[PDB]
Formats: sequence, C-alpha cells, structure tokens
Amino acid sequence: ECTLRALVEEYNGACKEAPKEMSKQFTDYNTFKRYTTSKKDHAPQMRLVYSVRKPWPISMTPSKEIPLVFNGTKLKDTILDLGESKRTRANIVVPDYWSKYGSQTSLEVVNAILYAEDLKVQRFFSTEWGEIRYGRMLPFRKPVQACPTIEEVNPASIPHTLLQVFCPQYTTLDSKRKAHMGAVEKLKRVMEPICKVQTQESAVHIARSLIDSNKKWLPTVVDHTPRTAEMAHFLCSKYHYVHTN
Amino acid sequence: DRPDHIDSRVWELSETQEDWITQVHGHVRRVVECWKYTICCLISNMHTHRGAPQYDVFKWQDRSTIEWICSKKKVQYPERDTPDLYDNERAVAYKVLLVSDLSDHSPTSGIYHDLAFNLEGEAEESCALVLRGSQLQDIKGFLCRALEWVVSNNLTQEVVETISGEAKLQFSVGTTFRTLLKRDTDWDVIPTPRVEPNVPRIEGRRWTQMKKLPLLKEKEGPPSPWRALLLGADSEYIVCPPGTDQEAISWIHSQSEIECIRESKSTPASVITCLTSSLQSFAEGNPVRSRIHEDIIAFGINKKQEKKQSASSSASGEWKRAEYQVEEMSLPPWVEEEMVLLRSDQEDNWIELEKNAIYTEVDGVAEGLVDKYIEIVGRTKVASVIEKWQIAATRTFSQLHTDRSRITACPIITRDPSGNCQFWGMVLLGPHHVKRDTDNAPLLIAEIMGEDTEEKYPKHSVFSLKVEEKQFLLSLKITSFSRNKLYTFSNIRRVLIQPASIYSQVVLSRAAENNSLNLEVNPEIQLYLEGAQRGMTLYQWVRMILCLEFLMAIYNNPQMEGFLANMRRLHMSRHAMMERRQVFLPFGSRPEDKVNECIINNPIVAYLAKGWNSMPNVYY
Amino acid sequence: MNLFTPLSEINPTTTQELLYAYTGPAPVAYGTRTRAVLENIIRPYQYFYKEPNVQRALDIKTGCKEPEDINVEGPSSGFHTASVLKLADNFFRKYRPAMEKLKYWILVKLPKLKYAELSKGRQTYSFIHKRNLPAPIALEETVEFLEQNLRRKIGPTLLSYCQAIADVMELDETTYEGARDPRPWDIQLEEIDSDEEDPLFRQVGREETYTIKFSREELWDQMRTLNTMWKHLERGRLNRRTIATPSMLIRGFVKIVEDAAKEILENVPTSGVPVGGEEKLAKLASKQTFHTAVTGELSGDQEKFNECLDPDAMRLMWTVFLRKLGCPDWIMELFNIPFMVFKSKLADMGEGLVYTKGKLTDRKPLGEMPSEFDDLVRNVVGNSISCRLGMFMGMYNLTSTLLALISIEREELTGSHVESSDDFIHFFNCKTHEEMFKQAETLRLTLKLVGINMSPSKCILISPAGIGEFNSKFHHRDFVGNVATELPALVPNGTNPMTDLAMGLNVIKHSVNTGQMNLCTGALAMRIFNHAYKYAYMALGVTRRTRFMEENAITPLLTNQGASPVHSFSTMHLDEVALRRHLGLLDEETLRRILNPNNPVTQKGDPSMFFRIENKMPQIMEDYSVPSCFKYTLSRNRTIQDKPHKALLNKEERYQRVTSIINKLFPEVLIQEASAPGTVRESLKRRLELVVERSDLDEERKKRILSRIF
RNA sequence: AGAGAAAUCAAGGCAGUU
RNA sequence: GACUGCCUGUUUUUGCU
Ligand SMILES: Nc1nc2c(ncn2[C@@H]2O[C@H](COP(=O)(O)CP(=O)(O)OP(=O)(O)O)[C@@H](O)[C@H]2O)c(=O)[nH]1
Repeated sequence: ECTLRALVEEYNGACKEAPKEMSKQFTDYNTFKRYTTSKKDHAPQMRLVYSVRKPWPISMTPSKEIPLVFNGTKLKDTILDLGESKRTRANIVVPDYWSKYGSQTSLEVVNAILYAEDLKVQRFFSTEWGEIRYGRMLPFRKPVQACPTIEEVNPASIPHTLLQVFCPQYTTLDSKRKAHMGAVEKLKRVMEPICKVQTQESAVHIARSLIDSNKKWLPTVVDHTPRTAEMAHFLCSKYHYVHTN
Repeated sequence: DRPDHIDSRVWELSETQEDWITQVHGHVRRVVECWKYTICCLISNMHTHRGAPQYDVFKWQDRSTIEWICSKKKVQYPERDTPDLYDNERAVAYKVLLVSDLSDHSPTSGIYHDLAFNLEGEAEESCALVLRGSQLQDIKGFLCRALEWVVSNNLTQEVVETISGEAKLQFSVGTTFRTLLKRDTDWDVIPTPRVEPNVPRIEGRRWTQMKKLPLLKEKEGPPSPWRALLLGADSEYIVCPPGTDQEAISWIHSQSEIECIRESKSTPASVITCLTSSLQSFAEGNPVRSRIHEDIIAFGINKKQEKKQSASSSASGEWKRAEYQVEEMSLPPWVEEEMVLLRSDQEDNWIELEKNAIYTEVDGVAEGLVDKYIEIVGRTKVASVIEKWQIAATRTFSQLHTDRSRITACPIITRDPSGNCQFWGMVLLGPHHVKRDTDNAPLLIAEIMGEDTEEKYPKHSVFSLKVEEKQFLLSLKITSFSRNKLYTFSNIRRVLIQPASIYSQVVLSRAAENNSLNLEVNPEIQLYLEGAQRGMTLYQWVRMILCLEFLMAIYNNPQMEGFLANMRRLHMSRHAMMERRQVFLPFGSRPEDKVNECIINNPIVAYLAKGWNSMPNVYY
Repeated sequence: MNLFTPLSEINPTTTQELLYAYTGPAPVAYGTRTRAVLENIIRPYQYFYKEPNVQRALDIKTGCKEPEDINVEGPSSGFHTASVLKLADNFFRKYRPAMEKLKYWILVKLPKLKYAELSKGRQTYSFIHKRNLPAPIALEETVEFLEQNLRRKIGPTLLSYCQAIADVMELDETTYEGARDPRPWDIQLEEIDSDEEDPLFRQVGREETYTIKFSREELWDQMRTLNTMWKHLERGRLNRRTIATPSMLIRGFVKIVEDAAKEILENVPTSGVPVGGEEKLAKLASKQTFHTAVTGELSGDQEKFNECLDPDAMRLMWTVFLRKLGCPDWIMELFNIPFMVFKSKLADMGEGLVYTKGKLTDRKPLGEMPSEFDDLVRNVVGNSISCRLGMFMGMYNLTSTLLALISIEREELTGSHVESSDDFIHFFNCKTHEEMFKQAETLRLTLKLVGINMSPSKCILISPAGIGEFNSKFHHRDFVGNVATELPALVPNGTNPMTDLAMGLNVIKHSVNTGQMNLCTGALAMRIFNHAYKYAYMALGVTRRTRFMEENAITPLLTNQGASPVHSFSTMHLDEVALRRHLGLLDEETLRRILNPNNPVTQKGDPSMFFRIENKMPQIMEDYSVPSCFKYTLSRNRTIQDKPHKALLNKEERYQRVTSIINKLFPEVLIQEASAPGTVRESLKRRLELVVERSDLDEERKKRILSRIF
C-alpha cells in the first residue's frame, strides 16, 4: 500500500525538519497540540466585520481544485500563511465557489457527518404537538439529560467505548471490559463510512455526541424524559406549557 | 547518576517508565526496575525457538505491540498485572520478583508462574529447574555487581524496602527554597500558632432603619451639551428620487446650495469643502478620494506632533503630579424635549426585520408578539433614529478597513416603502490606523438638522441647504470615534429588546391569568408622572421605555454604568417599601453616596436622578 | 427614572432589566495602570490599623491582629488567628461528607493530575520573554527550562511539575538558551511543494541561539512577579480596575489548591460559586416554611475583598483542614507554597506615574519625585513592588469563598447563607426583630474577623424576606429573568458563519431556558441576530460576496449566503444543514459538495469552544455544527513579524508537523489523553512498525517498507 | 481642534540613504 | 533631522480568575 509509504515519508520529513520536537515526550502531545501564537478567542465579536472584508481574509490549505483566478476574481494566494506549515490564505468567496464548483463526496459520507443532527431533526418533526395552555406555571430546574442517546452508557466508560469503535487494536483488556458492548456495534455500523484516517477527527466528536449524556439544568413543569429535554426551550415557560404526546 | 552496572540503554528506557522523582527512594526503585529488566534481557540473549527467539520481553515495551504479540500467541493479559516475559517453548509467561527470603514460594498469580531470586544470585528451585545454567551464571554476575554497588553506597535498607512493597508518593521542599519562602511570613511552611482556638466577642454597632428613601444630589453648573455621535431626535432626511446611493448623492450635490448660518470654533467653516469634494467623488462613482489641504484641519492630521511641539515650547518648571478635572454640569433642558420628540408618531414602519420560519403553533405565537411589538414601536421617531444610527455605524465600520490613509465617504441613505431614497447625512472616515481598543478613528459627520439651538449643539457648525424649493439645515461636526463604539453601535438595534421584554411580560401575564392569549391588550399602568400618580396605556410606556433606553445607550459611559449599577439597590429598596416592608442598614451605610459620585456631567444620568427626585420618598 | 418604577400590572423588580445600559459602549481603560496598582497595593496597608498608619503597617509579615484592633466601623485588613483556627474546625465538624470527598480527591485524583492542564488557560506572564504569552507557549518554555536546568525528564503529572519547580530553585544559577530571529525585517521566500505553474512559497526565518542567566534571587523574583493589566470592557463601575496574571512557575501550585477548593465547594450547601450550585438559591428562596417568625433577608457585597484578605489566614485554614482530615506532611507542604509565594508577591507596576509640567506630561517611576504613594517606595523592587497584605487580584476566589464560609459557621448564626466571592446573600429566620439584629451584627463582625469586610453602603436588609439580589439575579417571591445581561452576547462571534450561527442560537436558547428570555424576546433576539449575521458575513445589499454569487450564478442556499432564514423558535437546537436537508432546501449535490472531507477551506475543531461575554467569567459552549466548507477560520494576524521573538512561528509550525504525524498513527489521542511512556520519535517509530507488520502485504514488501524508516 | 474622563488616541516601527 | 521604501491593524508591557 502507498499509504504506509506516505506515512513513512511524512515521519522521515518530520524527523529531519524538527529534530527537537521529535525529542520531546509523547505525553507532551496534550500540551503542544494547542501550541499556537494566535489569539482568536480574544474578543472575536468586535473584529468580525472588518476581518472578513480584509484582503485575503480566509484560511484555506493549498489545493489544486481551487484555480488562482476564476472569472476575473483572485481566489487564493501563492504564499503560505504566517505560522502555518500546511495552510495558506484565500478569498472569502472560496466557500461560495466550492459550494457549486467543488468536488463531491459519497452519499454515504453525508449520512454519516449528518447523522446525529438528522436524528434530532426527525425527532422534532415526528411529534404531534398539543394545544398551548396559558397559566402561572412554575418552572423548576433539575439536572436532566440534555439530548437522547443511542444507548445508556456510564460517562466514565465513554472513552473506553469509543476506543472499541475507532481503534480496537490499540487497547488493553481492561478497556475491553469497561466498555458498553451493545453501543459499539451500532456506532460502528453508523460510522463506518467516516472511520477513515481523514474524517477520524470529526467522527469521534459526533459519535461522542450520540453516546455522551451531559446532565444540564433545564426548566420543567412535569418530569422530563430524555427526549422532551432537548426541546424544553419552547415546551415550558413561566407563562405557557404545551403537553407533548 | 547512572549506576555503573546499569547499561545506558536500559537507563534511558527506564527514565520515563514511572515517575521516580516523586516516589520515596525513587532512585533505588529505578535501579531495582533496571535490575529486573536487565535480568529479563539476560534470560533472552540470542536463545531461539523454531525461527523466533524463545523469550519475548513484555516489560517496558509499548502496550499496543505487546497486545499484538499476545494476539499472535492467543493469550491476553491485564495491564496492571501483565507478565514480564513470555516463553514460547513452554507456553508460559514469567515475571522477575527479586526478594529476600527465597523460602516463601507463595505463587503470586495463577496467570503467570513467577520467578523469584534471593537477591544474592540464587534462584528459587522452580526457577532453577525452568531456566538454563548459563542464564543463572549471568544473573549471578549481574547481581554480585549490583550488591557491590549497593554496599558501596549503603542502600541495603532502601533496596529491601523497595523489594518489600510498592512505591509511595511524596513531595519534598528543600532547605534553600524554604528559606526563600519564609522571608515574608511569621509562620513556617506548616503553620503551628501557639494560641487556643476561640471566637472573641467584639462589640459592634446598631442597625438603622431607612425611614425615607435617599435624595440624590442635583448637581449645578452649565447645562450639558449634546455629546452623542449623531443628532438623535433633531435629525431629518431629504426625500430623494428613487434610485441608488450614487444617483441620490449626485442629485443632492448638483441641486444644492451651501451657506453658513452658524460657525463654531470647534469645527471651522472651511471643512465644508471636504464634504463637497467627498459628495462629488461619491457621485462620480469612486467612494474614496485623496487628501485635500482642508483635510489636515477636518481630520487632525499631524495633530499629535504639533500639540507635542507646542507643549514642549510652553512648559512650566515644577513637574507636579497630574490632576484631571471633570467639569460639573447640570441637567440641560433639552433632555425632556428630546424624550418628547422621540415619541412622535411617524407614517411608516422603521423596524424592518426579516421574519423567522414557523413550524409549530408555539412558533406562530412567538412571531405574533414580536410582530405586534414592531407595530407598536416601529412607527415612531426613536425607531427612525435607531435605524439611521445602525446604517451610519455599519457603513462606517464595514468601510473601516481599520488600516487606510485616504478619506472614505459613507452616506446615510434609507429607503421608504415607496422607494424614494432618504438622505440622512454622510459620515466621512479619514486617515485611520487604529490598533488598540482606545484608538479613535477621525470622523467628519454631516447631518441634516431640524432645529438649531446653540445651547444644545455648541460644537456643530450649521449650514443652510437649498434643494428644490425646500430649506434644510446641515450640521457638520469634527468627531473622533473608536472601533469599540463603532462595533457596539453597529448592533444598536439590540436596544429594542429591553422594551420588548416588559411588553412581553405584561401580555403573557395577562394571558396566563386569563388562560388565553389576546395580542390586543392595552392595559393601564400607573406611574408617578409630574410627581403624581397617573395611568398610562403601555403602548406609550414602551415607547417612553424605548426612547429612554436609546438615550441611555448612546450616552453610556463610566458615569452611567456606575449610576445604574449602584442605583438598582435603591430601586429595590423602593420596591420593598412599596410592599410595606422595613429596610435596615449597617452602621456607616450611605447607599446614595455610591450613586451621587457618578453624577458629574452626563445629561441622561441627571435626568434619571431628577426623575428619582420627583417620586415619593416615604411610603406610609 | 419615574418611568422605570411601575405602580400596577408589573412589579418594579420586573423592571430591573431596564436599569442596565448594555447596548451602549462598554467602559474602556486609558493610559497607565500604575496609579490604580499603587492605590490597590496601599489600601491593605491603610486598613490594618483602626487609625491609618502606613509606615508602621509596612513591617507586618503575618496580618494577625487582636480582637480590640479590628475596626468595626470601617474596612479592616487582617485576621484573628484564634478565630481562624476555631472557625476552620467548626467548618470541618459540620459538612463532613465534603471533607471525606476532599480526602478522596487528595488520595486518588490529586496524584493523577497532569501538568498539560495548564495549557487550557489564557495569557500567562512569561519569566523568559518578559511578556504575556498564550498558556501552551509559556508552559512549553517553562518545561524546556526545567528539563535542561534539572537535567531530567519531567513526569506527565502535575506533582512532577511542582517537584521540578521546587527543585530548580535549589540551584544557584540557571540558564535558558533559547532561539530568536536575528533579522526579523528580512523576509525570504523559498518554493515548497510546488514548481508547477501555480507556485507555493513560505517565509523562512533565521534562528540564532541566546541565553539568559537567572540567579536564585532573579528566578525567585520572576516566580513572585505578577504581570498587571487594565481590565477592559468592565460594566457597572465608575472607576477602572487592574487585574494580574501569575507566572507559570506558580500556576500548578495554585491549580492544586483551587481544584481541592472546588471539590470542597461543590459539596457545601452554602456555596454558590460553582455554576451548578446556583440553582440551590432558587430552593432557598422558595423555602417559605416561615410561620409567625421574623424572617429577614440580607443581600450585599464585600468591600475591598482582594485587599482585606491575608494569604496567611487562608493558608492556616487549609492547614487546619488537611491536619484534621489526616494527611501526610507533604500534603500540608504542598497546599501552603501558593500562599507563601503570594505573601512575597511582587506586583508589576505600570510604565510610570503621570507627572505634568504645564501641558506636556511624562511617565516617571514611583521613586522619582514625591507623590501620594511615597510610603511604598521602600517596597519597590526594580519596576515591581512588594505587597505582603492583601491579594491584589481574584486568583483564589474558591478558597476566599471557603474562608468566608468557615467564618459563617458559628452557633448563634442559625440562618441560611450563600457566598460567591464578593457578592453574597443571607436569609435570617428568628423569633424577634432584636434577635435578627443581633444575628446580622454578629455576621458582620464575624466576616470582619477574618477580613471579609461587608460593604456598609451595599448591603440592604429587608425585614420581611422575599426581596433580594445575588449576582444580577433579582428576587421577589421568585427569581425573574434579566434579559439585559445577555444582550452583550447576542452579537455574532468571529470564528465562522456556521459556528457563529450555532453559538448565537445556543446563547438565545440558554437565555430562554434560564427565564431571562421568553417567546417574544427570544424570537426578536433571533431576528436581530439573523440581521447582524447576514450583515457581518457580506450577505446584505451589494457586496463582493453577493456580486461573485451573481455573475457566477451561485444561488444562495445558506443563511450566511443571503437565503431566507430556516431556524425558528422551536428549531433552535437543530442544525442549519440538517434542517435545510429535511425541508428540501439542500437537495443532494451541494450537500455532497459542501460536506466533502476534501474541502480545502474547512478546519477541524472542537464541539466545546471558549465563550466570554465581556471580561466576565469564562464559560463553555456546545458547537454541534457539522464541518461543512463554511466552517473556516480567519487569516493569521501578522503583527508578530518585525519582532525578535518571531522564531515562535517556526517552533509552532514544527509542532504542527509533529501533531500531524501524530493523530494519523495514533487514533487513540482523539478519545483520551496520551499516556505512552517515552519520546515522540520512539513511539512514532514503534507505531509505524506495528501498523506495517499488522497490515496484510508481502513480507518482502514489508521489510522494504521498514528499510526506508530512518 | 476633537474624541474623552482621573489618561490616552489624534499612526507606529524597521531597513537604507542622509 | 527628514526621506526613500518595507511591515502592521488583537500579538505593543496590556481580555486574568
Ligand atoms: N480575578 C478576577 N476577580 C474578579 C473579576 N471580577 C470580579 N472579581 C472579584 O470580585 C471581587 C470584586 O470586589 P472588589 O474587590 O472590587 C470590592 P467591591 O465590589 O465592594 O468594590 P469597591 O467598593 O470599589 O472596593 C474581588 O474579589 C475580585 O477579585 C475578574 O474579572 N477577575
């Protein structure tokens, strides 16, 4: 396979160009995965308007599918971005150009990246709402599971359950025990199209979304089921309550 | 620091297997683990079975490769009791257990058959049977070297302690760091004060009841001039023929005459040429023009250098500390008339917000309340001023390249439902290189006026504008405005939310008590107007609320923030007294002193303070 | 203001929303912070004695004072040692489950805390660059400093990092030997990965080596040094405050104590500092079992909180707690280092007091010429000044709340108390008004015992309970929402249109869920946010994006593209893309094209993102928006050029390459933390061998693949 | 000038030349 | 001095808990 050859070449290049960073500790990955000089979470609201209007306002990794000039408009720069090794700048309309003239993925990948959201939308659009009744309702807060999950799993065994979904060959027998066998095959069958080494940084997030139960304080009148809690913002209030069936 | 018998390779491999430094006798434990790993290596020195080596070292190896090997060998081991090495010629896994007794066989685990040595070199009889002699002599030599190193350093108690039990966590503060620590405290690291724990009885003070609400200080001085960026209620538009911005500006520039009715020394009358040049350039098509000689005065080009040079030229001889005075000002008369004209009914809705989707009966109810609220507060002058402020701020902050060296024109043009353009004015962004949030971008705002005062607009320069047998007054002020304020005024339409919340609460509470929504409730609400109690309809009230919130927003400053923050306590105390409740205060309690320290010159703060000092102060 | 006070229909408490001006500009601080820092450091030295005497109060090391010395009619700085000891014991005797959980945290979770958790913070003062740097960079340089002056490898745990810090100060002299660009004004370009028509260049920068010499005293000062700054965009005060950041050499020590304090506080029923421990006060308000009793309600604030507190009293309270649980002495020697470094604290001054000569002004240090802070000149160390008494910043809010809570625990005080740093609320339930007055005065005096110092003009007691205030939440028979607090957060963020839309809907939904918004307010906020969203992302009127869509015939199919809104008040939890797919707005082709994994513009992220409104307490927000082509990030800021320390960019790109070779070979570092013992090179080599050997290929192919690895 | 409020902005650096 | 070009608009000592 050429993938192994590419991995070996990338390892050799990283060894050559960064001798010191390769002499670090593997446990330091938890701290240099975030090593950047950028300050983008520092008051981002107050810079948006003139940042998307600045020349070369967007960050876009070099590729051959984006022409330099399309219909007289320069879409991308020929200079790698500052502080970036595999990332350069482009024009703000590059997303718009890609939305029509870009490459296409498979129909199965779309149903995988949009799985949890699709279940949320179908859950919302498969309920016969009752009639709104008005009154001096008393909403009280109580820790309730936010959104429905595919299967009930202890929050302490979620990492050990996802490890059997993505990398079952890189785990011990203890993690094999402390995993919810029953939630691993469903996640595998719904995430196989994106279990590749390119969408594995996005599949873990959504797969965790299907399986993680986060207790959150939500207003209620009657006790929430886990399905009537993601929609509590409009089913209950201090003046109205609609009774779902 | 490495022992001589311990190889460099095993030492480097051991360096990070366990956290030696925070363990009791960590170096000794590292040396013992190196002994065990070296013993395991000597057991598997070039000895092979079939085609692969007879023993596979499972100690100090990556866990994933160990799992791979175990899968090849059809075995599985727990991580916290994993074997040390595996023998493929006898299908058993082994572990090194250097011990002292050599008599306590005591099989540690039934998963791996354990190998124990007496630390003198001899092997427990089972291990002696199950291993070949050359390995035994190799371990004999390695251990005699280990113990000569031990006796050379007097570590026998440490090594027996390590081979006895597991590691113990610890933390160590050195003698030198302790002395540095104790330089500024009378106690040591672990405080042991020689006093008997008790709670003393101290005599305090009495708590006084607030019989009457505090009276805020009405400050005295010259009335506060209007200091907002735009003109507020005294702002009008010119109904231009329908078209685009360029066509409207061309019409305005061609069909106009400019004459000075009132010139202020703050903004000279020679900066009108800048506005005319900008209008001509924007009409020609290019919204950005070069610099003219009148721009140096209208935008403060090289102002810093000339002021610095003048300050250097004229200087005192003491170098005293810097004292800054904030001039005291009284409530100007224009606040009430501003609040009145901002409530004037208009002909069209000035709040045009795209509706959201509707999917549920709840959704339609939510969009009915908002629709009715926009119907209430959209056909009102305050809505017009909010709209003009939003277009002005957005067109100045979006054209704020934030790094530019030429003058940019940003007309304030809106469209009526009939399509006719409405020219409210034009902001002129000048040479700006703002980086810090305190930096000010030069501005030159031309605005259509409704009435000149000379008491409310002292710095503005009023001009007469003649467009098609109609008379308009054009103000022209030189201002500097910061990026943060341009940002927060581009989202000025958020001021419509606080007035909306009050209306929403009233309507929804009436629906809750009536068990049904109406959407056409016009309740009477009692307020202390002109000092007396009168009942008003909540459609004028939300309008008053909206105008007051708009005036507060455009006049927000540290004085307003402090006044509002320290005044909520007094408002809550009034609410408590209205319910026939008693309010008590601590000894040195003067809650009005934190409100009175923020009343300096802000006109809206003075208006609110006067409104408070027109209310009942005792609730019998 | 008579318009904001209704007399019918709705209560004046319901109009507390109108007493906020949050849609206007937020106060911003101008100029030097040195005066506000010197006036923050001198206040603890002015409240120690009942009569102000700074000169005598400058010799106090431990702020212990006698009961008759406490100023009962003013702010009192200091504590009473015997009272602290007794109150820390009374707080231990009650709330014993909390102490058991603290012991559990000490013996289990404390040993398993990693020092990589110091990289999840924000701007940290660097003792090497003498500037504020992001937490990952400061942590990396501190570990590299400690791994070369100690000549050993620091363990992954926080205890290893603390031990390394405690061991590096034993050395007389230390070195750094860092890297910098000699000539940052010479940007050279080379051709990388492209020689085919469309070239791709990068910026190459030189990297020379420079060394900094620290003696023991200079390194000690850098450990004590607190970089100060203005607190911009603070709302609700007339005067501007200063805030400071501790160095990375003390942050681990601080984090241990703060995590233990959090473990205590999330189990004591009298603490409101934890975010989930705020809804308990709703129950305390709903507690109406009063019957013919004189039940008052006191709501107030503490004056000079970070100025009247002494680190020694807090240290003593922690020592009492640990010694009464039963703990090894190194536990009590680990929980006390933070407070003994923050007793020798060296706060950083500004650039100099403003002295004027006529019209021109010059920035000059404290020592030069007299001023109003001439008493503190003896505490000046370089451009920094020492301050034994006082905290000077709210770095310990958790343990300060703990001190207040141990002060609460007495016998005659039989009321309900909720404490959160400076702001608090207390409920009295007595038999007569005089007993309630005694309890209130006893509460005041007990807070003054340890130096909590209730503000006289900010605490208001209502004799019939029912009206109060706690952290901008007003109470009248129930807690009503306050929509005005959320208004500063309804502006779209600055990350990308998808994340901006998701976070805007999440904020509005959270506001609705807390009762701060309702049907009409939520829908109007959504409409306003949608208009701002469309304007801010080049989707209104004639703009470059709309133009490029016009000539190129690209129809708008997203809200950020100018399409009609799809989200509604019911559909706030839903994603834009899935909602549009379900209703038929994104048929199949654009969806297969914008969600393509090969998008060159999309950037991977985290469903949890930073969310601060305006210099308030940072929060966390969920971002479930799918990684479409519209989930991008802005261009990198280029101010770092023309600076000597631009070599951090080369280190950052090298670390990005090392992170890219990882996350491909190790797919288990996305689910849990990295725990493999060893270097990066060895682990990567072993995983290469493991993946190639486990793969199904010819053995000759396999060994040929292995041969290239080097 | 102005913005503004307890002190700042009203461009700042670097290279070469001079 | 200024005077020829280059660079920067959050990274300049300045958004912490
Ligand atoms: N570290 C931080 N602490 C904060 C922040 N905001 C508030 N606080 C803390 O809250 C408290 C604020 O109270 P102050 O000490 O300013 C006393 P008071 O509120 O009475 O103000 P004055 O009357 O002006 O002294 C104090 O402990 C601060 O450290 C913040 O952003 N960071």
